[PDB]
Amino acid sequence: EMEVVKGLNVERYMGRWYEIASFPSRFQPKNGVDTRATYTLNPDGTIHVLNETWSNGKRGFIEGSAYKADPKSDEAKLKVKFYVPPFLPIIPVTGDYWVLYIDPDYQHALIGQPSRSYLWILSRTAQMEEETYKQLVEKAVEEGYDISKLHKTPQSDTPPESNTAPEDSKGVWWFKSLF
Amino acid sequence: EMEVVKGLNVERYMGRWYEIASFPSRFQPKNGVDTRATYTLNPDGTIHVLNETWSNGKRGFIEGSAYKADPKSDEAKLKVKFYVPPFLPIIPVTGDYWVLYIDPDYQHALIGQPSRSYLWILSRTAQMEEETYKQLVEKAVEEGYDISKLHKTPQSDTPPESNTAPEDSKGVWWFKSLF
Amino acid sequence: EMEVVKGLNVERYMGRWYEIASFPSRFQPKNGVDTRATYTLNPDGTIHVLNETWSNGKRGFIEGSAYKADPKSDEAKLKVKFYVPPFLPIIPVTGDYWVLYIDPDYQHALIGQPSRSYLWILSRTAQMEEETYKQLVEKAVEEGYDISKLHKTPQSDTPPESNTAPEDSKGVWWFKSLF
Amino acid sequence: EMEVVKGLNVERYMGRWYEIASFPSRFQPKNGVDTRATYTLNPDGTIHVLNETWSNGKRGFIEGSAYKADPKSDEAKLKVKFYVPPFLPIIPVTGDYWVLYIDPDYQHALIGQPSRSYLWILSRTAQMEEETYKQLVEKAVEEGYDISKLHKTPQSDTPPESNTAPEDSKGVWWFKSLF
Amino acid sequence: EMEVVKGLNVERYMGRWYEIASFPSRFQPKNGVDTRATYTLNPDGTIHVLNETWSNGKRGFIEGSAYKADPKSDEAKLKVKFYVPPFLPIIPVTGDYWVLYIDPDYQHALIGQPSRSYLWILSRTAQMEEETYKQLVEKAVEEGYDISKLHKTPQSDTPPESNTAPEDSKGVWWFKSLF
Amino acid sequence: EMEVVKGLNVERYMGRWYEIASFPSRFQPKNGVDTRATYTLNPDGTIHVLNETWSNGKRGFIEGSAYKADPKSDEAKLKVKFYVPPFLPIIPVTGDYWVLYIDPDYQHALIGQPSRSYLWILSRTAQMEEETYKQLVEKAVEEGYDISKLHKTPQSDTPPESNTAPEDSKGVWWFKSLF
Ligand code: HEM
Ligand code: HEM
Ligand code: HEM
Ligand code: HEM
Ligand code: HEM
Ligand code: HEM
Repeated sequence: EMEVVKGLNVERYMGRWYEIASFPSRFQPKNGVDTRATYTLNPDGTIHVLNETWSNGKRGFIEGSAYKADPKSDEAKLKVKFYVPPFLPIIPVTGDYWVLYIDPDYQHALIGQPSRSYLWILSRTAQMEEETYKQLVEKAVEEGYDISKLHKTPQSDTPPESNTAPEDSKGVWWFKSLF
Repeated sequence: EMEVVKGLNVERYMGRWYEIASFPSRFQPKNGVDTRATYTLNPDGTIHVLNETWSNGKRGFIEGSAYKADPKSDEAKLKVKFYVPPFLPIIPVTGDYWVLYIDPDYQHALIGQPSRSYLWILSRTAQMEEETYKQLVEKAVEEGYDISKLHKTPQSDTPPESNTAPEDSKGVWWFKSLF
Repeated sequence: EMEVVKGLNVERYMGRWYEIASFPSRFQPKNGVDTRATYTLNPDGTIHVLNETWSNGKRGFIEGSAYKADPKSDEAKLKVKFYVPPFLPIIPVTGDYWVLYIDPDYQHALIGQPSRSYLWILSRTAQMEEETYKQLVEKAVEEGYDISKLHKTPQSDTPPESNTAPEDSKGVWWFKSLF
Repeated sequence: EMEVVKGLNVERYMGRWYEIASFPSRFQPKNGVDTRATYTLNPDGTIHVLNETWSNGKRGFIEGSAYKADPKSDEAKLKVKFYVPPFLPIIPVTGDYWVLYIDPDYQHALIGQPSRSYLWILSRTAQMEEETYKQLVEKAVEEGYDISKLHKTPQSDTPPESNTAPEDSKGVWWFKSLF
Repeated sequence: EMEVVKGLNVERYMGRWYEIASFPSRFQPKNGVDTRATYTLNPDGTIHVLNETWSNGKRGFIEGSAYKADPKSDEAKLKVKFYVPPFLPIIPVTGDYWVLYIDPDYQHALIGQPSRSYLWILSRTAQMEEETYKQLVEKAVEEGYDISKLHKTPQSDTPPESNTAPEDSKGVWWFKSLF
Repeated sequence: EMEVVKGLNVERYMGRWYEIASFPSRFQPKNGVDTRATYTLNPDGTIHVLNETWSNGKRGFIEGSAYKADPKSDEAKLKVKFYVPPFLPIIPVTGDYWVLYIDPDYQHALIGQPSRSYLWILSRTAQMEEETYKQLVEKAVEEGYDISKLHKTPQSDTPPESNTAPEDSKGVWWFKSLF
């Protein structure tokens, strides 16, 4: 069983996070550069998710949602939900998003899941302090991850520009109006 | 039979209109916030239509066209035409867009259709003067609408930003190049 | 056999090119205005391609790639590759992109292919000097094109604005993650 | 208001019906030959619908469902439900299917709807007796249809063969397993 | 670790198998009746798979493939592979198909997988002898399955008719010709 | 220029033809076995086309149409037309189908096209007499084909069974009802 943070400040968790390192999900592009997530609090309390990465020089992105697995619990156990393929978004896919650690200043976080398949180390700065990085990697070991093949995500000196306003660019609203 | 405005100044009707209230079409998201339309005059005299709304914090939009149902008539009876689903835009859908009323300054308008199914009250300002709102609602009653369940569309204090340049973002041009 | 330029400076060829005139490909919209291409050098040495045109007042675009047909050759024989339809990008299509001529200052170019089906005259300025235009048309005749029905692409006095950062807006990354 | 038959014997209504004449729905092929419906009672009491027609020599078909609009009512007011397009069956469409008349022997029937848009005269025999045909046309007039442009559906001397076992050939089961 | 049968006679395993009971996969319809699989040996030694079930009176099916996870091994560890959705078969999905037990006469079999998620008891007869059924359920317990909620698949007295010749009815051949 | 047969007896050309050998089109499966075409005369004089082949033990097929390139000409220059992909048949593709030779008894034929890209030798019998085969190959050489890599299509001793009644199994009728 995993130790997930309790009492996450959702408002404060919003904004931009850079992926410092990750065991990417199956469909997350594997040799991404400048990978980042933008989180926005929706009016109903769920979270809008914009994940972005640069694959061989081109921005790719996916829009989705995150929400509490059990609203009555104080554990930071979320689910993320996407509609795929992006160009025909009719298949809902979900997965576990557990905040294993976050510092008091909400500057870096360790994201994991009970399967120990995937893992992300996030930072408000694209260039993370090295001792802090090692501490979060060690925290992943405490939770039973094998961090042997964990490689850092390349981050440019300056972050590339993009539109990160919350949007449904693929038209999921139309598919949902059907039902 | 409905009294539609005659001799609409199409050039002057272009630009941004906020939806103050509406009996939304079946696929227009029902609890939209900050709903607006942007109209642009195309070189061939048809109208490019960008409708936008914010559903639970996310921008959703559709691009389409409007044109005169009978070009030889001076009645403001338009058709709107969209290709749906937005993510596979192969089905053309059309409907009636009748300007039932517009003021001399082109600042607010009542849009309806002979089926009396759907209705929109539009304004150049997101915050419409209350007596003017009541007058346009009364004009809808004169045309036989039941305005009992008509609710105002929530509008933020400041309008959210978006790209409203005229675009074919889903690739309808490719589908039309086929034929 | 065609005389293709040798030793193209790929870095220098990048950036924005306006289409002055063209025998458009089958799916390139035929009565385009303000047609332009933006080329960006990818980290792996291939070229990101953004082609844009305005069809009846609306921006339409396609994102693709260009690369050397034979990397060991010094001939500017490229292939362009797109995934179509844009709204369901599962079909890879390729074609020949041969730089038949470019001036020492990289200010205008003649693009063709051995089939003599399609042809593009490109310029860093949307308004090309008339004697230079005639010279490139004559160069196409030297390569066996019939330039009788070649019409110039209309270009506005000022170029319309668009986002030309390199992007995969349709989600090809997801389709490629599958394989 | 329409006079719909009461107390329809659903079991007895099952089987094959030939379309003798019809004001076809928008997507029902318009110059069909040998048009027929096959109805089968499903275990849950709904009706499986297979409609077939021959368009220029080729069998086309659609599979769908019919069920009672109000189960507590004894009026033969059904809804039919299809998932379209057949090759991407993600859009549910429904419409009214009202049995306006059926003879005691369940040998011919008049199908209509309150919109008076569409109409079908059905027969267990592809070759319907002429006086019986005229009587059912007159029954449609009693319900307010304009039968002026009603043309008989061509029926061959012998009915073409097809597989009419109840099937989900397009894979709707997979789309429904998602939800 | 699971005890899988060794030295399966693939030729002899071919033909029709009825599903007597199952913990159905996520997309296998859950309240199926008359569920069966037909296996055919392909020229290259892989196995063509046709799974069929009747959901509320309608035949639904999927075509796929099975093959050896490790050809050099004598363990009956197969993978099954399908392209989904059936109506747009562009997503390859695979899963484990392990023959946990088969009797010397190839008349009944227990199919499972190391995840212990899904389970099938198969029989050449739709009506399986009760003591034999209990023995195979016990064999599943030996492999660590919780058989508490295992319900038998309803099987009609006579099997429904269908076309079980090996076919690619959805056009996967076209998608594969692309690559 | 090619010598195409004049005055083809279309009625007599209908029925089943086995492909004895072929330079397959790009999307025709390349290692097909038991490849055959079935042609049926439609009421409007066009030809329904069912092509079938067995790829690694599974039937794959495509339905399309053939018609006269110039109805006023007596040359057997046809076009074939298909809608692809079969599972989303929205793209019309056409190509040339020229009968280069047919014997007086309508028992074997040579099909080609001016591009000399593709070629088919057809026979009413799956097992073609060897001297007749050589004569038709020589006829292809007379028309400028390089027959060096031409391999015979494997044909079983007995032809596999299939449904060859004329059908629109993918629902093209629905896509065409739209327009
Ligand atoms: C800060 C960076 C990211 C974080 C923290 C993150 C987190 C997650 C998590 C927890 C899941 C659930 C995985 C599972 O258990 O199935 C997931 C799935 C997914 N992610 Fe990411 N992700 C990130 C970046 C990205 C990027 C850059 C992309 C693509 C542009 C992406 C695309 C996807 C997709 C498509 C899925 C669903 C895959 C499926 O259907 O199984 N993610 N992500
Ligand atoms: C000023 C606001 C709007 C106006 C005046 C307006 C007007 C109309 C009209 C007159 C129709 C034809 C309806 C019919 O008779 O079938 C229509 C249809 C449609 N509208 Fe809107 N609309 C607005 C906002 C929106 C928004 C925000 C969306 C979605 C983002 C939207 C999506 C659609 C769609 C998808 C259809 C076609 C539905 C169908 O296929 O039946 N509209 N609109
Ligand atoms: C500077 C302007 C352009 C240049 C130099 C250019 C060049 C090319 C070339 C060389 C090809 C290969 C053609 C072949 O042999 O099959 C091609 C194909 C294609 N182009 Fe363009 N192009 C331009 C503008 C555009 C624009 C504005 C569009 C649409 C927005 C477009 C859409 C396409 C598509 C969809 C294909 C693939 C068509 C197919 O599948 O056959 N192009 N282009
Ligand atoms: C005995 C013959 C038939 C009967 C009684 C019948 C009846 C109906 C009815 C009552 C509707 C609802 C229409 C509405 O109000 O929207 C409908 C819709 C439909 N029918 Fe038929 N039909 C027949 C034949 C066919 C055939 C041969 C086809 C095509 C092969 C077909 C395809 C459709 C489709 C696709 C729809 C839905 C259209 C939409 O989305 O609006 N029907 N049919
Ligand atoms: C004798 C009966 C059956 C057997 C032994 C069987 C076996 C299997 C197995 C071993 C898997 C891999 C599951 C995994 O680990 O992901 C699978 C997946 C699947 N089965 Fe079945 N199956 C049967 C019946 C059916 C039927 C009747 C259907 C639908 C008509 C069906 C549809 C599917 C689909 C769509 C998948 C892939 C699901 C996914 O993408 O995860 N199966 N089957
Ligand atoms: C007697 C056997 C066959 C004959 C005579 C034949 C003939 C032709 C011809 C003349 C074309 C036009 C090619 C072009 O110039 O683009 C064509 C295209 C095509 N054929 Fe065949 N064919 C046969 C078998 C098949 C089979 C077995 C299949 C697949 C099951 C098939 C699938 C296709 C497809 C998909 C196209 C269109 C490809 C494209 O979009 O370019 N054909 N066929």
